[PDB]
Amino acid sequence: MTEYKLVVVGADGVGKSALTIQLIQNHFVDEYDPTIEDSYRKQVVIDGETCLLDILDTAGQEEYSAMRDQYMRTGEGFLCVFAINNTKSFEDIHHYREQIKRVKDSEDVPMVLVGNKCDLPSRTVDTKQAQDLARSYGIPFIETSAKTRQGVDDAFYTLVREIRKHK
Ligand SMILES: Nc1nc2c(ncn2[C@@H]2O[C@H](COP(=O)(O)OP(=O)(O)CP(=O)(O)O)[C@@H](O)[C@H]2O)c(=O)[nH]1
Ligand SMILES: [Mg+2]
Repeated sequence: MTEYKLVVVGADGVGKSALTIQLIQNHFVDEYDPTIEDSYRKQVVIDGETCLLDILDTAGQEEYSAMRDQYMRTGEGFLCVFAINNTKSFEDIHHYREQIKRVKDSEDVPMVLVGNKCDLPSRTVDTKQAQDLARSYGIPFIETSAKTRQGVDDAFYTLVREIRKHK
């Protein structure tokens, strides 16, 4: 069975944990319980192939930034999440991408840019600006909501497809 090592990264509060829990458990977490580091393993069928997804749900709190080196070395693909109502979280994407590129010594690391909380009316990052950033990196971009499940399966499955091409 093919195993995919996915790592979910992004600023504190963007919805990394809510996206992961929505994907796996099909329910939305309203509370804000900051993460240190959680991991999940789930079997799913993607494009007719039974896949084992290893999902690492990382800390957005900068206090845990020293843990990034290990997960960036081990991870095969990265879900780079910002929230569409948090401009700082969008600005922080570039830092996560440079860090990943440095650790893996490559400009071709599987990544997907995710603009989460698309159910909210309080947008501060236009879809076009995020699509332009993703085009500059050569990676896919999808908007998601951990509350409604919009784009959630597509975001994770797209990241798996980005890893799979290299095999
Ligand atoms: N409306 C809405 N709220 C969301 C969405 N995703 C997460 N939230 C809310 O945002 C808050 C933070 O979500 P959480 O999943 O804990 O974020 P995180 O990025 O894991 C936080 P940390 O980096 O500290 O672990 C919570 O109140 C959660 O309900 C979403 O798509 N829509
Ligand atoms: Mg979390």
